Amino acid sequence: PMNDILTWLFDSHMYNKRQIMNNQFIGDPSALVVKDVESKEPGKFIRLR
Amino acid sequence: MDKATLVKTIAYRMGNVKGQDTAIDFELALSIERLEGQEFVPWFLLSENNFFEGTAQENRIPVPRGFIREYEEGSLYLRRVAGTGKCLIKKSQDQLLKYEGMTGEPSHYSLTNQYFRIYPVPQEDFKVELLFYRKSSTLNVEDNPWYEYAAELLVAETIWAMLSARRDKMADYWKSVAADQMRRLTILDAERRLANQEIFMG
Amino acid sequence: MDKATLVKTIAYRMGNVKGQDTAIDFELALSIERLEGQEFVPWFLLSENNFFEGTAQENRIPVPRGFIREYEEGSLYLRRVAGTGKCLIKKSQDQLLKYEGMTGEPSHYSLTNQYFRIYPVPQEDFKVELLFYRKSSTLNVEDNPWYEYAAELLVAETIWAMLSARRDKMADYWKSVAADQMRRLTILDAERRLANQEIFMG
Amino acid sequence: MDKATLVKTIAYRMGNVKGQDTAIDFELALSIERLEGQEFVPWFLLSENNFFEGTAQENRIPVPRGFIREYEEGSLYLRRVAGTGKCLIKKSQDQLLKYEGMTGEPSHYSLTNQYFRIYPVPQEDFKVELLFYRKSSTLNVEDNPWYEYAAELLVAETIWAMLSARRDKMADYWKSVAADQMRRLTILDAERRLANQEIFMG
Amino acid sequence: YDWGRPVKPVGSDWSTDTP
Amino acid sequence: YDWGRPVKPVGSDWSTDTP
Repeated sequence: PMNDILTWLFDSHMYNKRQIMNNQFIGDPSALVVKDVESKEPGKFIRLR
Repeated sequence: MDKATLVKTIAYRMGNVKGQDTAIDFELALSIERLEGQEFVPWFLLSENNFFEGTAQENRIPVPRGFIREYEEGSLYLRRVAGTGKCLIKKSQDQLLKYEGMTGEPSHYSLTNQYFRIYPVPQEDFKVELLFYRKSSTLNVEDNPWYEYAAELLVAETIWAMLSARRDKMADYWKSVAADQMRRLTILDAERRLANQEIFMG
Repeated sequence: MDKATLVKTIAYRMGNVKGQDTAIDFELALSIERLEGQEFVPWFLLSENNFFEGTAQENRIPVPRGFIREYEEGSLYLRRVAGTGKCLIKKSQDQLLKYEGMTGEPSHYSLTNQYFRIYPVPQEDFKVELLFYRKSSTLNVEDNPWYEYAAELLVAETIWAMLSARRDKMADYWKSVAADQMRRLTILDAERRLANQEIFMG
Repeated sequence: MDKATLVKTIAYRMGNVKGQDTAIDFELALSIERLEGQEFVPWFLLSENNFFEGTAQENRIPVPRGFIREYEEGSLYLRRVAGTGKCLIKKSQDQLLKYEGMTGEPSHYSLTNQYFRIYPVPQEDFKVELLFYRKSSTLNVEDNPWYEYAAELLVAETIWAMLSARRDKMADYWKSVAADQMRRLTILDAERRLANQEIFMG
Repeated sequence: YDWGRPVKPVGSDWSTDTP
Repeated sequence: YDWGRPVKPVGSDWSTDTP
């Protein structure tokens, strides 16, 4: 039983981490120039505020 | 709308006027051009890909007939003998002075006023293709798209005009009407471009 | 509704009309068109599934007739002869120029202005699947959907237009009525699109 | 436009004029000039490339005719007989006095009041390249650009002027119209200057 | 005062692609 | 221009439960 409590505890942890931890963004695509956001370069100037 | 229901609508809404049909016509035409000169541009005015043939030893390139602006997402492309090409890049004339007196395929394009410019001078005959917004008249399309799209904007704005010449109060009521329609139009345009694209941060 | 009750309602509401039914018909039709041109698309404008076949070496595909805007949580689908399928991705022309010359299955497209372009260009004929929003004048179902749902907007707007033509004050009042009704229907659209969906992150 | 449609439009809009076409012409021309004097420079005022040659020991170079203001991302260029070139730098007179007496290639200049001065003073004749903004009365292209683009400003301002002369109320209204149009064109200028440039730090 | 204006004699013409 | 519109021929009918 004590071993089982261990299994739930660990499992719940990894499982919750898997579902959420990811880097994502929120924004309105009406104003941004889409082509620009996708690109990866050392310096870029996306356009607008 | 068939360019005839427009004048009928103008008469009907204006108060069932009868004998101004020539005037109506002059005005509707005066109007489409004005709206075209406006700073906003709708979505039906991009031309089919048009290309230009350039002769060697010349840097400046004449602007297309009735040009308005380039396409935000489209660029000059050169098509070589093999059929493939490369996308040229643009910069202010100042930054492009350095390649003066150099040899190769073209690489940079600059606006000037009426003339594009190629500073890496192509020593031989060459061609590029563009995607640009053009004046309504120039476009081949059998019929005016403005007639089909947002005919209400058109109806309203001309009515304002005659009414302004008639020094009547409701000129504004119509002006305001044009505006709502104009704003909505921009929303349609912006709404449509991004309809099914997925962005990623890279 | 049955297009008769609507007319008699218009006649009764604006002051017990007798003979303007011809102007009623002309100006009413106009209303449906105007509203369609506007930035908003109600649900009952959604067209049924569509398919099309394009020949070899022709990367240009014209826009389907009566098209306005594609369905957002829908996307262009490629159907192969073996019954297997796939969904093509959307990108701006610029991002997608690179593939110029890569042969195989189609993968991407751009809206452009009036024509669909697929840069992975097949060497044979091929079939496509598509969904979009179409005008009621161009849908294949027997009855005009607009009358059935949202009659009121239609009642009000034609009246607003009919009354504004004679230069009568109540024009602002009827326009406000129409605006309230439009806000109501805009709320109702989201009432159905996200009616009983269940969501979870990933 | 063709300078006739503009006149008949002016006559129609301000109350169906018959005979003031002579005053129309006089006051209209005046408009183009006034607008040019104003702080703003639209794109289609930009002149074509210019060159000039100056003799030895003469550090004073007069201003080119019809000049208003130089092109910002453009700068004075020195062209040598060998086909090689260079771009001279700009500094205030004060910073540049030091060189008084340093012989060799020209390097710098100042606007001063009406004359260009180069403190590195050559001992022979020399050629220069220049770009600037010029009045339409002084450009070498056949047609006056202003009529073609921005007719409306021209229509409105002459009317505003014509109507304000007779002491009539609508003067404020027409002036507001002209102001809105000017703001529109100012937006449109930036619409083209930075149309499709791509930028990155360094 | 000898600012000369270079002339632009290169042919100016475009073309359109058939659907 | 060959966009064809597939037709929907499947029978459309419902029913209700008696109280």
